[PDB]
Amino acid sequence: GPLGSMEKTYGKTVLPLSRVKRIIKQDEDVHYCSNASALLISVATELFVEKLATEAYQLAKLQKRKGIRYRDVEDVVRKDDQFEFLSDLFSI
Amino acid sequence: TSELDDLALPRSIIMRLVKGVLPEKSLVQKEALKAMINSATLFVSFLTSASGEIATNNNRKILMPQDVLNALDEIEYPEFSKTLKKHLEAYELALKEK
Repeated sequence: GPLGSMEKTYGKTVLPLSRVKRIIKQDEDVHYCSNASALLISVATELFVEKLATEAYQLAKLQKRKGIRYRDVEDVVRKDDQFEFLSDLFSI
Repeated sequence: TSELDDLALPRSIIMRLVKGVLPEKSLVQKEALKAMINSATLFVSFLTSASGEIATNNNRKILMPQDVLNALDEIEYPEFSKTLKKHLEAYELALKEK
């Protein structure tokens, strides 16, 4: 609603599903990922990006900065258990 | 890798997600946005793999929505569960309609 509060439409992702499925299809062990599953994986990925951005911004804020730098993202992966799966990508 | 770059989700859609949780006029530099685009790709793979395991452990070939929801516990992102369940309910509801 325009003159009302923000209303989210659930059951949809802002990501291009074909591109998410392309990544999903790289998994050697998966026989078939259903469309409903792909959609949930897509939304989870949205939530992941938001989580990572938020944590990286919080570190920027402690250093009195208004923007995210690469070292902020890296320090998040370096220090936070939930981001352990990224440890190789950041070569830490 | 050229593989990461080929798989990467659109830089502008990821940028909007990032800026969506930051104060107005916050900036995000190139090396950082890139790192998060690539992190998103690894997250898709991470959640997918854990979900496929649960499908397999249930002797199923189809990776199903409940496998993704249960995979959140295995990858220790249970804070996403309530939101995903809401999407699933809405998804199925729209499906019958459409």
